[PDB]
Amino acid sequence: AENQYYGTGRRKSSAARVFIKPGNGKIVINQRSLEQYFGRETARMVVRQPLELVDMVEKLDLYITVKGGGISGQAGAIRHGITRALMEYDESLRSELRKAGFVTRDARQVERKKVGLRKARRRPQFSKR
Amino acid sequence: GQKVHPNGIRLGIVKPWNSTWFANTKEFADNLDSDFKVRQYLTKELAKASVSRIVIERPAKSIRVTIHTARPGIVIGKKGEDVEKLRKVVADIAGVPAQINIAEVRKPELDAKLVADSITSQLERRVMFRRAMKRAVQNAMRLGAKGIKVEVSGRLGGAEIARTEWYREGRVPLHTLRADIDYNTSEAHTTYGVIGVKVWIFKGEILGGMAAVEQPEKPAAQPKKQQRKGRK
Amino acid sequence: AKQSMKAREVKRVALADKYFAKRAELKAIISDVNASDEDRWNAVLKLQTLPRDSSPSRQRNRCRQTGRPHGFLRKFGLSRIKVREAAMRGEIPGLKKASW
Amino acid sequence: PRSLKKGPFIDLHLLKKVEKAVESGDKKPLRTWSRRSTIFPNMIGLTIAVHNGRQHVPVFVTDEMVGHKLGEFAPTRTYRGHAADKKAKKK
Amino acid sequence: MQNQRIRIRLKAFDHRLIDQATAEIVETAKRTGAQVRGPIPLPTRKERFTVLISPHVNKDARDQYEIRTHLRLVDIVEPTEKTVDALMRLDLAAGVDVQISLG
Amino acid sequence: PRRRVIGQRKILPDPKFGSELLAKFVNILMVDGKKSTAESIVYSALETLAQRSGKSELEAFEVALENVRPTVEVKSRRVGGSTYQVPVEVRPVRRNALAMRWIVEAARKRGDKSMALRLANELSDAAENKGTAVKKREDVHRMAEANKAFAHYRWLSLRSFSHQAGASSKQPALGYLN
RNA sequence: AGAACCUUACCUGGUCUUGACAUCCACGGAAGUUUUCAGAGAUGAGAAUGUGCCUUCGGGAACCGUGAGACAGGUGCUGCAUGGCUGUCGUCAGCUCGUGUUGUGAAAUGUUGGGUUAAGUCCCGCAACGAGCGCAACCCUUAUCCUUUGUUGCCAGCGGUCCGGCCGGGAACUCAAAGGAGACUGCCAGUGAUAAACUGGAGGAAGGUGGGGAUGACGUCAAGUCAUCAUGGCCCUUACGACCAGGGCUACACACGUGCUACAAUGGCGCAUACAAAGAGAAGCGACCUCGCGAGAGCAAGCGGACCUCAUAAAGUGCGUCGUAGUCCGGAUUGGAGUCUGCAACUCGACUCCAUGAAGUCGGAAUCGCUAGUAAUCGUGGAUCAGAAUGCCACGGUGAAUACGU
Repeated sequence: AENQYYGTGRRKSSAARVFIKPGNGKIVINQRSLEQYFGRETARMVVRQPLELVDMVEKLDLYITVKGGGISGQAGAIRHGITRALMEYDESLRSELRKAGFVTRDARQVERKKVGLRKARRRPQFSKR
Repeated sequence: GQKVHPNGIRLGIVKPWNSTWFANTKEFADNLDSDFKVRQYLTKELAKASVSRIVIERPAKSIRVTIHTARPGIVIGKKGEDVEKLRKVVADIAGVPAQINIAEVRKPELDAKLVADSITSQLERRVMFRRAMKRAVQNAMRLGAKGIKVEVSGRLGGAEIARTEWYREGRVPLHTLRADIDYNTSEAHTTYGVIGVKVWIFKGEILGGMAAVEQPEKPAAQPKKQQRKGRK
Repeated sequence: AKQSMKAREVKRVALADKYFAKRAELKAIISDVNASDEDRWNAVLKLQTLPRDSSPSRQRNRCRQTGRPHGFLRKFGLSRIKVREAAMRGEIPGLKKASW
Repeated sequence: PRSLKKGPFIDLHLLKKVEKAVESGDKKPLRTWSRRSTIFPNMIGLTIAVHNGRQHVPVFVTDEMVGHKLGEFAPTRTYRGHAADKKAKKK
Repeated sequence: MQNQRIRIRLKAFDHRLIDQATAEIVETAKRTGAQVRGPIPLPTRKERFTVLISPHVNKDARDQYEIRTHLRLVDIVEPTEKTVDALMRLDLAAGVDVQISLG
Repeated sequence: PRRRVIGQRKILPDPKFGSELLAKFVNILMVDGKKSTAESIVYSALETLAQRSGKSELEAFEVALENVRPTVEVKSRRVGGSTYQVPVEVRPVRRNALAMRWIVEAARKRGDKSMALRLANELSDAAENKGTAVKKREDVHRMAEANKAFAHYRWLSLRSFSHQAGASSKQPALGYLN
């Protein structure tokens, strides 16, 4: 039992911290408004796509803090982060969101820049003759 | 001739360094050049003893030497005068006054460096060396361990080319990241120029001999562990 | 390389370090805008023939073990080739192979 | 163009030779190696023989050169013309 | 939040040595005093070096080295003169330097 | 060649509509790794398509993607002193990827003052089978209908199967001469 | 890995020879410090402080000059004379150690056949047997996830409250560095020669030795370093030594390897706007401060580092603006002043901005990397670092086509 239930929104090594509870459908993103953060952007439709799918736009209340990523990318991280937090309206919720893929952590991990190579795999370029 | 040198990749897990001190970044060169000076001059005075390792350690206001030998008494010399002259030139070399303790003596008759020293002497003295390396390998596997590699170089027999030869027997892993495995390359001179022996020896695939602590903080150490969670 | 050229490089570097710490705000005081119709005096700058060697512009250090120029590393007091030789032999505290 | 910032230069090499040469008004070409060094009012009417790395070249000091260095008049490098390569240095 | 009263810091190259010395301090501080905390791990530093691998040439192949430096904070809320005495008698570590100086 | 069977990456439906056909499209719309712009360039494009006909946003997109579609590719596999050509059937996944690739190559030269307008306009033409990638479909089909004459190293391969307790017919499997 | 001078292997100019520097010996001077002037500076002439150290009280040593020797010194030559060490093939999928047999023996065999793998992995099996190397693994690192600390970290709620972890205070929460949890083609299904193994199934972050890395056999290749560093042969030792300065490798005839950034409009510009990671900083950077067109400047709280700063992180986002005209892209060159790091900005270092103002519109021969956090693309810090990154190292942002076929 808790004041807000919580999802960690881990997507491509960026983290959306996301606190869910029952209310009237309200958003706070980065101690500010949606207008400020995602101003005139498709990014508002990213975070809404899973919330429209379980049909609870006007029912879920939220508080959102996020570090790392690109702005279009942060919205993408939140889109898993809200569904990580949702687990207890019903028991099956976290199963069916994982099955829709919005619990699922981005299983591709970084590759180091390698020594003697100009990138991660990119071996040098030489015409030398 | 491929592969990284065998002790340099093992230092982050279960193998010690040949030196361990701390100098707070800015002074790390001043400590390294002085640590290299103790290695170079100290072992040079004890040339006449027999030695497997040198382990250098720096607490506050002290340099403490650990030294590894074929037997406990070789480095002590008569009534402690020989080892006091050793602590004499360390205090002189280092920026602090000097300490020395002798380590545990362990597997000294098959040990990497006490074997390599032993092989280099044969060549030094222009002895025939017809079996000498093959018997090095044999005696080492007769005294302990699980595998050995010996590679011998220095113009074998008096050839006017480079001419190496080698022998490995039992299990000697090459890409291993776990356990200490003991390697030494000796350098020494003879009539036709410089010679050298490479001794890789492998005692076991697991050694526990340096690790991070066993436990999470709460079950380790102090009974009353709990934080206030405010209360400045 | 040669030992005369190494002997020279080593003599520049202890006076570089010696003089330049004490000159840290002196550059601003004797030379730049804080010396507005102030200092700029021939009578303190006829003293600079010993300090030609003691200059920050000669605080390139090079090797502490060998005195050899170019490719230096101040944190070991060694250079590329000579760090590796020592790292092989375990001489340097904390030094390991990287994997990640 | 690049300049000398804010600070004061008299050059150590020139200073002891120039004091004793202005007392003469002018004397014999001053064996000078300091081709890093600027020209100053104190030096107007002197003759500075400026080592270029192989030998000295005499530089006549006068008001139209005081914006300028002893190393700008005394050469180093060579420009290869390409009828046939160049033997000589150019002032 | 807290304001740092005094800074107790352990700085080391060896990852294992700092972990043994902090745990010892945490005990010493409880064995001679009443107001201790579990040692904050504090973030570890890493410096990056790349060097040649052959003595001469072989530019492609290179070699890459890490040196780790581990920092612990402990955060005793109040050190007893006895905590500082005990710490200083039972010191023996080499891979770490402990600073009881502040900054 | 090749020790074992290897898979492929999979595109996963886009965040504004829930379509794999949209998410594969924006991916081939990506220029210098800058996807958040190629996103705006797709969503504005899809809205311009809704002003041309409002019953669906994809109206011209879907039908361009049938009409400029390749069915065939040309490969070459030597017969002695000559190379020749042998036509091959493409899988739907590459059939599409070729079409989408020609559609954006065609959008980048229309010269109009924003790519959202260019891409809506090159789909509007390529939908009627009037645009730029009709030619690319026709040329690749003219070689594929013509070059049905030649086949892959027939004379020795046919024997290389007949002797290894294979059939009197060419076996489509690794490290055999086919 | 940061070649003005020092950086010097090169080259030119001054100058001495037990020699820059150590040990050992003889004579004079303490070494050290401070200071004018000739000479580039070495060096020389004079001034002033001191007369330490040990003591047959003679005299010596430390150090400096002078001299005798022993001797230092040398990127000085030789890579088919070497050692130390490392590159290639190549992640080939093979290679070797102990032993027996078969041949007269070189040598074979194993190390080869079929099926399969990342694999000497595994089913079957022959005079190859027994076993190791590569590979598999522990391994670091990432990733969820369990797990603890709870600050210089964090803040669902609560107090002071502009509702900012600033602080009273709080553990739901990432979050740091670390014990580690999980995954084994093991399971169950299909396939597959019985079989290894592949692919599906399912719970989970994840199925394919979970991502990534470490990782690379014996060793030919006559690979390459005497120049980190060791060293015989082998040369100078009034020097292939050494004090002191200026010049160069970054020239200029040109060709050529590499990368950056641009050639647009998916973009460039202005104004406005958002979130990083990781690490470095005491000769240094640095809030606020006042000054300047700007660059910068002078002053200065502060900074062992999740304490302060580097830092405005950019790409991305908003709005308006631009039309193939080298422009509304791109803005290079150079005169001139203002500025910087430095006793020196001229050939070999950094920037502003005034005046004027070009090449480049996707590039011929040539030419390379990639199976996925990869390729592609953007910015940041660090190693070096007086000045100077297009580079290197690594970090975090954004992130693709397809793998039918040999």
